[PDB]
Amino acid sequence: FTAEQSELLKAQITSLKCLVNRKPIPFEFQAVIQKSINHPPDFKRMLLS
Amino acid sequence: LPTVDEQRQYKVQLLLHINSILLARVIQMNNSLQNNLQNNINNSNNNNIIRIQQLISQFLKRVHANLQCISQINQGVPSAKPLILTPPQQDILSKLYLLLARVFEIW
Repeated sequence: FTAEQSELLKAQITSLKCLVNRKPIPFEFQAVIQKSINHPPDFKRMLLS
Repeated sequence: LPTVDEQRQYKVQLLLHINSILLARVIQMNNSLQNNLQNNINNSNNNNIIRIQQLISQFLKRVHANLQCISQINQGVPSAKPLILTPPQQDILSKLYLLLARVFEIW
């Protein structure tokens, strides 16, 4: 479980908490999530399957 | 020739990526709901307000289901599968949920 994956995981858990508690998501986690969006996994090799 | 370890890494990556898109969409709709509540009229009788809240609920249910599946996958739980394999409600989320369903059918 890579360091980047673990970094995204905690950003997502925190954001979910903040959301369900009607709290703002601290900006560091939004950037982690935006990074995730802009660097998607290799869906192609997943297609080779 | 995808090993079990590669399959598992693919599953985690795809669940994480879908979560990021879901979460980003919720932040968008929430900002939109907040502006709508502040700027609109007759918000006692505004169906759009309820429908956005319901939609946000659908997205957040999926984020939770995907988080728990990641957690089970990391724990080595055999045949871990997301409790929700449909998209909420050209659209990238819908293509990725189809791929998600296929991954958890074939692996």
